[PDB]
Amino acid sequence: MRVEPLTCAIGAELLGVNLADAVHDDGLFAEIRTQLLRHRVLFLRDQDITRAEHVAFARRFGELEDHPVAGEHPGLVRIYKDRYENAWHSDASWRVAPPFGCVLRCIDGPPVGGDTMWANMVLAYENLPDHVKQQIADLRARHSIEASFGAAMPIDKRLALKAQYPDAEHPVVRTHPETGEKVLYVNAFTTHFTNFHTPARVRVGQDANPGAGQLLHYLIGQAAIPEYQVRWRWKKNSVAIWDNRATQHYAVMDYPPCVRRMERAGIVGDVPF
Amino acid sequence: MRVEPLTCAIGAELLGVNLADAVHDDGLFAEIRTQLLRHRVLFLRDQDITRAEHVAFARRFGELEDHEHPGLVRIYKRYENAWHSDASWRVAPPFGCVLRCIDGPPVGGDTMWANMVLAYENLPDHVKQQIADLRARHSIEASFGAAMPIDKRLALKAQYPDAEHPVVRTHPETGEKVLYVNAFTTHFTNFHTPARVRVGQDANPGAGQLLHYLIGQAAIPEYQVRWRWKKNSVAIWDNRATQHYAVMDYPPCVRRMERAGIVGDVPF
Ligand SMILES: [Mg+2]
Ligand SMILES: [Mg+2]
Repeated sequence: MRVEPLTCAIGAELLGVNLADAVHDDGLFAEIRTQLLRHRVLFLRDQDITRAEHVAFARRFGELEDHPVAGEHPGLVRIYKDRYENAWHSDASWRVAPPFGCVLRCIDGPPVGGDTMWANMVLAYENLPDHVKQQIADLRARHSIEASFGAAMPIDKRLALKAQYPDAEHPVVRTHPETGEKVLYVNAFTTHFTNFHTPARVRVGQDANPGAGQLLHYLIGQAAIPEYQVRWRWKKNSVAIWDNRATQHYAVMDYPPCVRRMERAGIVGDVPF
Repeated sequence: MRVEPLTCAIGAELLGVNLADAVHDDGLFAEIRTQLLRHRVLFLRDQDITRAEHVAFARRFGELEDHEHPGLVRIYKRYENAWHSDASWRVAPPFGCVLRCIDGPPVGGDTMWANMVLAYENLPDHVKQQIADLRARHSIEASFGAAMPIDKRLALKAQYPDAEHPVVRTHPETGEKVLYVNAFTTHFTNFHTPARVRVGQDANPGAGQLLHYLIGQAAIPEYQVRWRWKKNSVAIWDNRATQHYAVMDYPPCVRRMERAGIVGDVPF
């Protein structure tokens, strides 16, 4: 198969590949998996496939997230159209075990608008300055659904949501479980560091607050650096496969009210360390 | 001609269009001009042209910046990987540019533009009120001059004193308001008024915090387009309404571009 990188940092298009064939061809699937680990996000055009095949392909990466939600083919979630996805985020990092990744297919949509972007948070970590790496090495931070999705709810619904999903603490520097690469693991869901206030970092109060929040802002803003980014334009039956552990994504909301239909299959991830 | 926008905010590809022909077809150039003003930046593939044709097309927008083929500058291969409006540090920054890729690597080196008219219009009302009369300085000393020997930096500053420009710029051909601060902008010159400043921290870091919020608007993906170069691909953009960013994701390699810059006037 042909692998065509979109940028030097992240993303590649797979050509001459029918995702349906990877369900039963173990060699083809192995290569796709190898490419996903190297390029963080893989793109394909003209994937005329069935929902069972979409589900069965994603299942090759691991068990699928099967919370009922708002989407006939278990594992598949329909997304028919919200200003929450237009933010640099790693999917559901507010969970104890955020997902491994996702296989996303565009069913129908407008001819222009609605691009999706990804950022390489392995590169974002690797290029940090030495004194930032030393400073953040043992930091941990909390990721909150309360303060993002719950923020606009009636206070009782917000607090119930929080009880259902307590703010998850994760290492700020995450070790990718399959490659060993270090990942800068704070994003739009991250509210604050939990273990910043130490004698090594804090002489006086203003070192802790706003100091801790200023460092967090610097870290989450690394995803906004174009050097780490790729931007993908959707067409009918286009597919994105991405490694949610190593990336953040941003669904661009440049379009007026319109009908866009996507279908995704999320893959279960493990505890970040 | 076929105009294919790349995003809902900015950028469009022109198809079935040869720029060389636009020198003499007045109707065609009018359309190209109209589309540029509407879409901020225009992209074309497979522009097999000579340097004479490149310059003559660009002169249709106005006189060329002339700091073998006058007006054209060859660029053969870390300041351009920043959100900036070209030469906003000048008293009269350029109108725009016609940029052609000669040859280059198959991956890497994308260029991005941001729509700073949209960046202004979506600001919150209280920010629009606060910045309406602001002016700010754009410095070559503090960017290009910064790493030079101190003597060369000051001489460079002497040639181009830090230019003051309105923070809210009126586009001269569309009447649109443009958020006109970028990476070259150092600080506001007229922020410290009794309406904005009660106590010292309101002015400093207060003024600097507002400037950072403004220049950071260019980093919003909603306002952006990203272009991947091919041989003989061409970009034309309105430098008054946009900022651009040359992505520097590539390892050391050889890339060859040619550009024709168009003189702009005083921002007001
Ligand atoms: Mg998402
Ligand atoms: Mg430039």
